[PDB]
Amino acid sequence: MDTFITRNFQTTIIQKAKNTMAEFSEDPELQPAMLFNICVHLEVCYVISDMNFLDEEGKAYTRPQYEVIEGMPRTIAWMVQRSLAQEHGIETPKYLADLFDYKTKRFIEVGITKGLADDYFWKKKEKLGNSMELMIFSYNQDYSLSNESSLDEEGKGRVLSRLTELQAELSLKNLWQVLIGEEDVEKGIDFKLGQTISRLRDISVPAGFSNFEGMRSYIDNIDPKGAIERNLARMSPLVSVTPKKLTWEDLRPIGPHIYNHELPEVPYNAFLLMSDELGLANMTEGKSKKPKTLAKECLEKYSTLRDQTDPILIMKSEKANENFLWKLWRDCVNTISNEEMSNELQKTNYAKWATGDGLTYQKIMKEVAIDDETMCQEEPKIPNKCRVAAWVQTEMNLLSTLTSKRALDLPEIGPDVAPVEHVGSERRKYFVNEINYCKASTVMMKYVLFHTSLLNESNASMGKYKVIPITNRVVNEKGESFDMLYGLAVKGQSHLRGDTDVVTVVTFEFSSTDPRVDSGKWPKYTVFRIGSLFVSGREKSVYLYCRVNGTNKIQMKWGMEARRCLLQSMQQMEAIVEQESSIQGYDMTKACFKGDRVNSPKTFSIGTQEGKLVKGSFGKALRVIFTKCLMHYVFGNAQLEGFSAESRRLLLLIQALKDRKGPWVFDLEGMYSGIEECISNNPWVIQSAYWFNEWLGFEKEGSKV
Amino acid sequence: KGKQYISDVTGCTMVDPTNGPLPEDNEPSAYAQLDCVLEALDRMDEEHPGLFQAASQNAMETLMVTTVDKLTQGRQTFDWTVCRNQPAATALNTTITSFRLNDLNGADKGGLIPFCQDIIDSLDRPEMTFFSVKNIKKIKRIPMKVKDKITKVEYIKRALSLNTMTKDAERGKLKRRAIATAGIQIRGFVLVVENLAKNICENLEQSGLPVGGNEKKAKLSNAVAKMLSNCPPGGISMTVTGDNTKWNECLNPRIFLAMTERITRDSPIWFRDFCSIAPVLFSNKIARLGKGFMITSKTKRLKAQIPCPDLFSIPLERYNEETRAKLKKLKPFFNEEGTASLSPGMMMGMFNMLSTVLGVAALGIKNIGNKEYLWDGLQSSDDFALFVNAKDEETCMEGINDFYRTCKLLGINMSKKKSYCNETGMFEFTSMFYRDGFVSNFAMELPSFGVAGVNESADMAIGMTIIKNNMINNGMGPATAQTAIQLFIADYRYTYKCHRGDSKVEGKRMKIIKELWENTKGRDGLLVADGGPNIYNLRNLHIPEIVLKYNLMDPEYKGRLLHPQNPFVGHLSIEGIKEDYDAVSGTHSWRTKRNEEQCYAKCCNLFEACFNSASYRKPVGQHSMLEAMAHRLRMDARLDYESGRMSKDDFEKAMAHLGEIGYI
Amino acid sequence: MTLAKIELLKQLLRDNEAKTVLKQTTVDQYNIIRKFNTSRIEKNPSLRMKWAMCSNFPLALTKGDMANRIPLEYKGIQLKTNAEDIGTKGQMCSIAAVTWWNTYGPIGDTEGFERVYESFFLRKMRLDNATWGRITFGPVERVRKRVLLNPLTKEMPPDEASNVIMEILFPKEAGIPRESTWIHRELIKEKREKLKGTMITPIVLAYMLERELVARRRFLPVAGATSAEFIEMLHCLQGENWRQIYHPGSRSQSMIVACRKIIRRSIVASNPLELAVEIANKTVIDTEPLKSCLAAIDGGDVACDIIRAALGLKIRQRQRFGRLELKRISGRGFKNDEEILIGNGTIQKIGIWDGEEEFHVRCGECRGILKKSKMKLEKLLINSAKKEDMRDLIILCMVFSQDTRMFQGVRGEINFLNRAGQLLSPMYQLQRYFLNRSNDLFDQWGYEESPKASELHGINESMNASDYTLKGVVVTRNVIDDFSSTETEKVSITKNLSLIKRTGEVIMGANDVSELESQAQLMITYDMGNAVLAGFLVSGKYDPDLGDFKTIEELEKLKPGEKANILLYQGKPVKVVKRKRYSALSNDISQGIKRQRMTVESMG
Ligand SMILES: [Mg+2]
Repeated sequence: MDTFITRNFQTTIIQKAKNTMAEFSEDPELQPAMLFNICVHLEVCYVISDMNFLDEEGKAYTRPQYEVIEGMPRTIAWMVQRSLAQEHGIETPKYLADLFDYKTKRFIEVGITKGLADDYFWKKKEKLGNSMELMIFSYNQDYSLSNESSLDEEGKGRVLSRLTELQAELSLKNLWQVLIGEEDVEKGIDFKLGQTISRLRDISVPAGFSNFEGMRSYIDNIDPKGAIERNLARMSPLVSVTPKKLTWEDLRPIGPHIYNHELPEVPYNAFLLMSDELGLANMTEGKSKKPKTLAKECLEKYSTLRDQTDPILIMKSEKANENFLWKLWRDCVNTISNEEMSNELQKTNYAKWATGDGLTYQKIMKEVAIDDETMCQEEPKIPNKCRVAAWVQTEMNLLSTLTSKRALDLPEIGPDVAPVEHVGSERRKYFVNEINYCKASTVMMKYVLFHTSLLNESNASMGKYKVIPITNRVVNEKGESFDMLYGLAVKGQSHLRGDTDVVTVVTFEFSSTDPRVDSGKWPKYTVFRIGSLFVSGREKSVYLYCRVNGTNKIQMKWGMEARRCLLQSMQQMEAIVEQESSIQGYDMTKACFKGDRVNSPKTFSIGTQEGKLVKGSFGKALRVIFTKCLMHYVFGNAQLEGFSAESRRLLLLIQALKDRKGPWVFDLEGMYSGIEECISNNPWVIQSAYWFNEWLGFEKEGSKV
Repeated sequence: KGKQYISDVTGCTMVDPTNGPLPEDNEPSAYAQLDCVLEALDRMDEEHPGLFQAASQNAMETLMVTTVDKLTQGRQTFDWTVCRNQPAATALNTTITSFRLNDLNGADKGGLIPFCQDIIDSLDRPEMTFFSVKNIKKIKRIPMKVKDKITKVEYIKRALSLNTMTKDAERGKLKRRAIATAGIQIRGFVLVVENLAKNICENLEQSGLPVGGNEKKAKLSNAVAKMLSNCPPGGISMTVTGDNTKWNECLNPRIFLAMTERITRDSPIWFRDFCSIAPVLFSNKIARLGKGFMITSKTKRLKAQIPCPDLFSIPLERYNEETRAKLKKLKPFFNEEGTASLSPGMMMGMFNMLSTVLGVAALGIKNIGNKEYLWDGLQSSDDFALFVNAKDEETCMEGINDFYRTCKLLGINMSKKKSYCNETGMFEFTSMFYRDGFVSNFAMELPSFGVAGVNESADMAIGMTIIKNNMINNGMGPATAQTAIQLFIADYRYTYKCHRGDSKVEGKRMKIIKELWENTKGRDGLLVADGGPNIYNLRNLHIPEIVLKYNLMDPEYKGRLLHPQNPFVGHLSIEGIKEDYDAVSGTHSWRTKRNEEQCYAKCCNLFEACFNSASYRKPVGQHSMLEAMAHRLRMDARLDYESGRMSKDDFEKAMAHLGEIGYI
Repeated sequence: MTLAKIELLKQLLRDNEAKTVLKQTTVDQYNIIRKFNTSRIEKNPSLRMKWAMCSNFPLALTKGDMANRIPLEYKGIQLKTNAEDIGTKGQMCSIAAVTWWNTYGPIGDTEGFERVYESFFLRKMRLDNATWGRITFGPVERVRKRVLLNPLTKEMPPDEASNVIMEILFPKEAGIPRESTWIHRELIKEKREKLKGTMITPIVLAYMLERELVARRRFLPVAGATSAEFIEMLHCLQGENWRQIYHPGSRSQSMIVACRKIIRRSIVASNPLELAVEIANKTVIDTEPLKSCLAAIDGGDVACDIIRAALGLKIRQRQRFGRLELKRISGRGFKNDEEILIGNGTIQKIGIWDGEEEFHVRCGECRGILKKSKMKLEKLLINSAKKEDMRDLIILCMVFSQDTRMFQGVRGEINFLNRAGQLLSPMYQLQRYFLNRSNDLFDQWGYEESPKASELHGINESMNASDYTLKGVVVTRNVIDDFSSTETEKVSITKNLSLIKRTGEVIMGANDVSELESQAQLMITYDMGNAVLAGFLVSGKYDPDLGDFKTIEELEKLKPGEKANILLYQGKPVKVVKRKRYSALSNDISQGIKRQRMTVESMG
């Protein structure tokens, strides 16, 4: 409120109101509304007593006509009133007056109110009487004057306009409603507690208090001095952090069960094939076409594989029906190759049972469930405990290598005029040079496009079965653009308005890897032998990996956001370069990547062979980082998040050990158990545990030297 | 191990760990001693003269001005009328409407104090009438409003009840947890108490004003430098990277009631009572339990969900072992209506500032027994970092042990599995890693650089502003920002089917874009939404592309795009122009189709239509809106009649209608 | 259109809920009523937009002659439709129609567009005309400061800007022009001239003017120029490990000089407070009293803070001591009188502080943390900005600490005065004595072993980056950011112009103003424009004798003294009288005060 008074009232009015409040022993800060009311009263009084003088004849015109008595100390105002009364031979009012009119030789009382002017006028007359004249103005453009000739039109209009402006300003600041009139100004903000809330308060106090009043008195009066020290002395000594100095010997391999050869090898569970993927390539002029037409054309080019109608089953996983999956695949091919333009499957009834949609339980009302003694709660399914698999390392090796085909294309940005955007452009050029052609980029683009198509078709259709090609656009060094078809998918009954229920997807994906070479990697895939190809004049078998999977709209959305891997893979590198650019003035991007006259190219330890670590260029580390991010996306679930979060602590402890910071651990087995509880069946988590153990051994050896 | 009793108000089973036995093991303990908490708060007051009084006065003054509509801000709130989760505005207006049926007209008074007074009063009414959604099968399921009633006890249970769900998208945790939302009865009081706590904690140097952006780096660097400077000659400074998990389950609302009472030691009793209501309603809270369990028989291929009110209607032998044990242990605190009383502990996100104040109070002890070590640290919302300066590692570990034990006395538990220690100079706080003066905050996921999905112009402005803000705050480098621009432009072109006119893409809009590509001579002036080339770079991320391309626009293209009277713009679609992005009005400024609600909607729409100023600034007046509407309509009709914009019959009809309203 | 307004008003009045809400709810409460919406905003906005853009007709087209100019279909694409609607009774349209309109359509007139959006075009003009330099890739020392994000045509508090925008865009609803319209009469008239002839929606213009007038400030790390021109481009100039040179293509200094002159004039005369306030509220800067821009900015220069304290205004609670900006961190200090012998051999009775205390200290471009106990300096940690700032900060912190070593280190004399010729307190005399002779207490202060650590490095008495630093002085190669939790707590004013806290502690000092002269860039003066609805005064109630109300142009036709019926704000029918003169409430109140005081003096 004080801001309002300062903005709308001069310092003199505020000082006078504060003095008046002090005379009555009223604190203006504790009662701001009363101070504001006094300020308004003073302002209106002084405004009324202006521009009015008495000529020699004694008539009003524009010696002053009005003499102000309000605003001065009580004693001085009383002296003024008594002197005026004695001089003019008029009866001295028993109550102090506000103004004095010489023309009428009378005492005038000025008042303000929020209600009707007449009511306040009557109240003031009753309180004081007719010994003094009564002018009353109200905030609602109404007033009551005992004599209408005392104030001309101009004065009353001016005071009314000022009051209206103040009212509007208060309403804007949400203070008018909070503001209370002089009748209620001698009060506060009333907030009484009821009965139920009072009882709830009474029954919500700590032990040792019978009611809330006792708690209030205790907190207000008693001072605690040594309560913490008093309680620590009598606390049992078993309550302790139990600190223990960390040493390289204390650190031990995480998840030793991953070396237990009795456990099954980790199976491949990614949504799509990544390193074993095969893509039928169709060269095109670059025109963008609907995915159905692209798939139709790619299949038409490879007519031998499309027309293959006699499957040669290679291995059926455990329960998948070979007939169901093969008939579903043939339906997919026929739908893609049909003259129509809709991608919906033409059976819609065989596909109901081929995908397993028809094998769903039937909901029943809760009463029958209560009465049926054989309806129990299914026990939780615990993820299998598996051991390290040799295919995750192979995938890491293969995905982080340059290929002849790049699927990463990005829009353009405005020209660069500042040097900063020039250095940014150079950094981007180097990054995309070392990331455009790596296979992880093609896999990421394929995943992104497939998930976009999945989400779009889920929105478009829910209760029918649709065909979605696994498609990519791939440009090679010469600038030729190929459309790559990696298979097809049947998206089934997506009766899923939410984002946390399963949508079935049967994926049939081309591949050239023999499933018999690594039988332990594909126990979830029913794979057929659909034909053979001549990639470069040499024959290569073409198998078809079939698998029934599930997704959620949230999973499709977050798959659409795999491209952020690129960002994650550049920020990192940028930071590295920045650090070097900080060590030496000039920009170190050129020096970091390929070196310069006075700086050799940067190298990073990438892997090992026969127990000896191997170094590689900055580009190789870049590709490794990008593949790491891509794998984090592909194999991301609760297990991976937990493992990464819990192993970050061990990584920081190892960093502290390296720098000789003398780290301590309050308990180490708890941290190890927290980390190891997440190593159950996620291929990336298990391979990461293996890699962490290997790196920890190398770090221990380095510490020895 | 505390005190178990029965709540007479509600009949629930209440547990009171406060002032209980001291812990004898290293398991989490809620047995916070009141005297120790008061000791910590008194120390905090001593080190900060008049901070409690200043915060209390500021909170009171802000409360006096706050209005009921302030409760419309926030997230989904529990609605007792429907016992569901509904937006804040929906719950607030439903409660205001149902309070009118009960003769509780505090909402019409404006300010928040009268509305909260009526909320408190509603707990006393012997019954409680409201409007409930009832579905009739007429076959169509038609929902409608029905005047339903609930006795006092059920209403109290609903008001104290806290709806629950499973937290979603909580990265870094293997298992999930329970997140909760409260109703409107506790929203205002929680708001005031949180304002008080924030006022206190902004001054505290340990917590600091809740820092955003790169102020976290400054806080970490200042803390490390200050502690290292304070380190005695030849001594050692050790930093403990700490982490409390499920630390809100050992925080008692009774302790927070004590803190609110201590903080407001010198304040009017009305504000002291007002600030004491959120802890009171949190100490007697009721936890609604999910949606039940699902039981299936596979020999019959049948499944059925068991609603939580009927959890124990089935023999426990028909649940799995973990659920069996859970229900067996839950039985004592199970309520017949399908809820469980949860007196001790606190759900996440309710009292964050207050809990931070408690943590900073724990930090500010700084020593125990005049030992040879000084500890100080940073605290923020369950995450703390400690620093101990002493003369040797043994004394530093003694100080860390003393801090652990002291925190045990306040109900604060620190995870020994998640907490570690090392020499000062390398640690982590709020997922921000400091090492040798270098801070490496890398846990804030960069938001997906895609269109905000409001409209073309606004989306482009929002995306560019977001990239620039990331550069300014989150230390985004040049190249990363340029790649972010590229990705955003790709997503923008994909969403709005706006590819370069020279591209070979096909589509409904792309045909017209291709036509415009050649019909327009100046090609670099087109907006990207019209197939134009992107010209955004690091330097010009703060200038709208409408302005950026104004000089290169063709004479007719700017006129068409900037045609003052074009059909793709409506006044009522401008509400969201502010919320902040800078853009321009044009053909790309359209809005989306719409997928006592309609009463208020249409009344306010008419109010804004009659007076275009009400949309921008709050109107001022001390009279009904109806009379002002009538008067302004009379003035408008007279002006139109004078200017020839209206006929005699039209003005006569307008006056007849106004008289029908009753303002002639 | 008003025909449809009345028709829809009657339709709403048909149901009783509308009748009860309209009459029960006032104009003021409408804001709350606005927020009781559906709150059904989309959860997945981007995905919903992607799905909608594929729908046939997702755009809500308007009804009018221009809208009908769009073909029903174009070369197969169905741009629009004539189908009826139930959700909004409107027409739907396709984005292809927007593309067609931007390709084939009626060319509008664009002449006032630049004037309306002149702020963005000024931004682009600043960018285009700027010149760039070189990049420094070494680490940069950034400082956290409150900065203004974008330039403003004029800086006002939010209320003043809102009033100004109301005055410009909406000629109606302008009752009782406040004490802000004639202040910005030139701005109002120029805005009206620029915005005339434009058909743009009023709300867009209101928000644009709000952006252009209301100051947007934020705490940002800056290194070098802090003007909003550089801050707008901060994303490109600055970096954690790089820096760039950029050259982009007033009332503040005048206010500073005026406040300093007022302080100097007041201090010399007895009872400085009354004279200072009289000059302050009698001062004007070319269009307005001092209480027109003093409220615009929060705090500011020390002289401005003192003047604001003398007036009724809020200021920041940061402590000022000479050139030192101090923000207390923790602890209670007790100021007790004590007799201490100075190194010169004289004995002085001064107030010493008892109790450990800590401060975030700033001076020029140097920031640090100072922890001091009673009559002693415990520790001082500083960054590295510049030699002069380092020396000044060290000297001022040593002086503030009141260490016994400083008292023993006095070798000359303390009898100096100010430009006005006044004897100062011993603290400021010692400050000046040590500032004049920097190498006086440093020699006898003592040296300490260098801060052996990774980054904490010592600074010698010569301010060079060398070991063997001063006792307690440490230089950290880090960033110290301070001055948080700005509460603007209540501040009292003493007759001597020295500000104090709620208790007796003193924050600001009269001599904290630097005795520097800058003349003044503006015209300091000591003692058709204005706004619409300025020549009329509210008088009475509706008074239906006049029937309907009248417009501003109709109102001007009336001769002075005639009664008129007007609608004030959102309605509020009132009766007004055409003012025969020009009013000034401040003048009337001053005349009343003069009459009262002269009455009292004459009686005395
Ligand atoms: Mg932590």
